[PDB]
Amino acid sequence: LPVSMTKTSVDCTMYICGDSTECSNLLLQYGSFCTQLKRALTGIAVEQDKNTQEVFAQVKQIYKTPPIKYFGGFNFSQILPDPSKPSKRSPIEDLLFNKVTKGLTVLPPLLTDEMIAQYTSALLAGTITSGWTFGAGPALQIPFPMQMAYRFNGIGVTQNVLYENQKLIANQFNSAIGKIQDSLSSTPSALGKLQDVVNHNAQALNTLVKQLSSKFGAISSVLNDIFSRLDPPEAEVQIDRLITGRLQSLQTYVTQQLIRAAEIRASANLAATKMSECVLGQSKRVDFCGKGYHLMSFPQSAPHGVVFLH
Amino acid sequence: QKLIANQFNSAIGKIQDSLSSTPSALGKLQDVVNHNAQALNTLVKQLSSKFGAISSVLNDIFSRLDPPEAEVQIDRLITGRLQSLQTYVTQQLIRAAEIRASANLAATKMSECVLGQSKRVDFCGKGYHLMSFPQSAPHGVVFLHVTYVPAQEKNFTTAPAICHDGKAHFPREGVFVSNGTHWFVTQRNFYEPQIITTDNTFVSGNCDVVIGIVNNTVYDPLQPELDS
Amino acid sequence: NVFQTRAGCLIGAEYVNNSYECDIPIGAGICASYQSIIAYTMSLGAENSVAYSNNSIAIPTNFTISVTTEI
Ligand SMILES: *[C@@H]1O[C@H](CO)[C@@H](O[C@@H]2O[C@H](CO)[C@@H](O)[C@H](O)[C@H]2NC(C)=O)[C@H](O)[C@H]1NC(C)=O
Ligand SMILES: *[C@@H]1O[C@H](CO)[C@@H](O[C@@H]2O[C@H](CO)[C@@H](O)[C@H](O)[C@H]2NC(C)=O)[C@H](O)[C@H]1NC(C)=O
Ligand SMILES: *[C@@H]1O[C@H](CO)[C@@H](O[C@@H]2O[C@H](CO)[C@@H](O)[C@H](O)[C@H]2NC(C)=O)[C@H](O)[C@H]1NC(C)=O
Ligand SMILES: *[C@@H]1O[C@H](CO)[C@@H](O[C@@H]2O[C@H](CO)[C@@H](O)[C@H](O)[C@H]2NC(C)=O)[C@H](O)[C@H]1NC(C)=O
Ligand SMILES: *[C@@H]1O[C@H](CO)[C@@H](O)[C@H](O)[C@H]1NC(C)=O
Repeated sequence: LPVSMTKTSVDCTMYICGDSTECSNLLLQYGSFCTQLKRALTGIAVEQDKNTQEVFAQVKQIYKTPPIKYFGGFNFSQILPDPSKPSKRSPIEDLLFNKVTKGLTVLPPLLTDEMIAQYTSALLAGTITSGWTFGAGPALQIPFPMQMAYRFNGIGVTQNVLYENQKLIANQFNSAIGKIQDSLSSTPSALGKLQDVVNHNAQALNTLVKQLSSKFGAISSVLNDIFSRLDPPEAEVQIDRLITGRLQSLQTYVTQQLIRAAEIRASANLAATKMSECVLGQSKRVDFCGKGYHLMSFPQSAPHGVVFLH
Repeated sequence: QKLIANQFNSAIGKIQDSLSSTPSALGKLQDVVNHNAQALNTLVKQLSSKFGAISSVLNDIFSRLDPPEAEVQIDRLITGRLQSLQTYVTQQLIRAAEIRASANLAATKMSECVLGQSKRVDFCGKGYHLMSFPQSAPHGVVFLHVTYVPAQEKNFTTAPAICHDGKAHFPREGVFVSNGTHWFVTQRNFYEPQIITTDNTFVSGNCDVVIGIVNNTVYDPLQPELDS
Repeated sequence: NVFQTRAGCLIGAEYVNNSYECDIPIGAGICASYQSIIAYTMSLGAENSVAYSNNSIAIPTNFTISVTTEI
């Protein structure tokens, strides 16, 4: 699920006129289009940080996994943080990170990837060591086999079914998580959504930049050419034409960014709901947290998004 | 009953005081109002732009210039103002879509938290949901989510099952806990120990397969009746 | 009073090794606050460790009725 876009900013004066000061003098005749565009882009930028804040910062305690990693035969090494890595990322998180690749700036996000990884590690430790109790109050520790027995009891299967087949269930879970690692590694189109987000932002910026080399009906694309090769009285007309064309281009870019931001916000709200209802508890809603009767989910951070293991 | 009533009353009073004592509590509704006012103000301020014409007043353009070029100047002003008004309408449509999404969420919250009890986690407030109470606000709604929060936990020793007479007993709805010497069964969300009997436990197989099973006796309610 | 961040150069604020909740977000994990003006790395939350073991359970012995708002 995508969560946030790239925070971008525009300098209206530098984009429209470059560094010709009399062009800026003429641009003052247009009023507050530049202020409008700056305001809209700033709103989008703060909305992205709000999206990440809503999705990931759901616990105010940074829980730590115990030093001994025995959980009744279940093997969480593929999703728990790896101290060997300098970035302290789990193998799945590391694979996800590797697999996703003029007046215009790209602002950095407020939360660094290390902080997002630390949130995901806290959520994993809380859901492994305390079940769903940490999402509804103080964290109450419970042995993992007993938690998984509770979760079978939640889907209409009695506890003895788990307690008599604990080894088989542990083996199936470990094999399944290994298969997840292999499948996510071998297939490139699995992460299509985040890559599409990145590609859309990059191509929008590229087209906006390429729009600077359009004549827009005037005789030249260079302001100083208009100045030198033409006398002022209709050089003003040419400058007005170029300015209004570039302003239209920037308006189009901002409008498309607003629509895409609305879509990304919808996706981020969905991701926050999925976290709250599948990770911090067990969901009875059909097909909301995977195909089958849901038991638990595990969050994994990805570039510009989040990955759930249902 | 009395303790729960007292806690509820104190919580309601605290909600009133917290709303009175925090300025940015209604920031979302204030943002709606501010966004609308600012958009209208920008639209009316934009009316004083020349858009490359000799003046921003139509009467001056008409009373100063010959119509053959007065029409060019008027075309400039008209197209600029029309573009600004289009921009206003487009941003209004986008904001309307956002408010539509928020209103759909509010309707869902009403139907699921106010008209019933919701099992969805964190949908109707933090904690286990008991009930919600709606309150009207300017351009919005305010929900008072009454929720149940556990407190004052205590460590115990637990076992998955009890082996008795070569049989394995499992709790019906509770969990096996030990205070150090004796074993009880209590429900999960509130410590209430009880004697382990055959009424609150069910048998399944022998005690050779379960890992962590412990030895204990299981009282039979029917034995003393026949002992007399 | 010159500090170098991933976002850029911040001039006029003191960097402190302490950590607080974010007040004025700067970017790349740096926040600013007025306590003069100080810059710091935001604190994700209060650290906590839960005593996991395979034969220990924690059961609540009381409860609290809580009321929250949502606008
Ligand atoms: C838990 O899973 C991990 C990963 O599958 C296991 O680590 C493997 O250990 C064997 C031998 O110890 C190595 O040959 C493999 O290369 C390891 N895997 C990786 C990805 O490095 C681990 O043995 C499993 N069990 C426990 C108790 O940790
Ligand atoms: C564990 O619980 C048992 C059952 O209540 C306790 O045994 C009773 O304890 C009370 C007071 O502690 C005495 O008045 C009773 O006479 C005891 N009855 C029996 C049959 O022993 C036991 O003391 C508890 N253990 C701990 C460490 O609290
Ligand atoms: C629970 O009870 C069973 C049966 O009384 C115990 O099983 C006996 O264990 C002893 C000691 O190892 C053996 O010498 C006997 O042969 C076992 N008998 C049977 C029928 O299996 C069991 O040990 C008890 N649980 C614990 C933890 O001691
Ligand atoms: C459960 O918690 C409540 C408070 O949430 C306790 O009630 C308090 O009890 C003390 C001593 O009896 C009184 O001084 C307080 O005024 C009570 N508070 C309220 C709000 O009534 C209660 O005693 C606790 N129960 C247990 C078993 O720990
Ligand atoms: C509990 O965990 C320890 C290691 O942390 C292990 O040696 C021990 O056997 C476990 N106990 C049970 C009953 O599984």
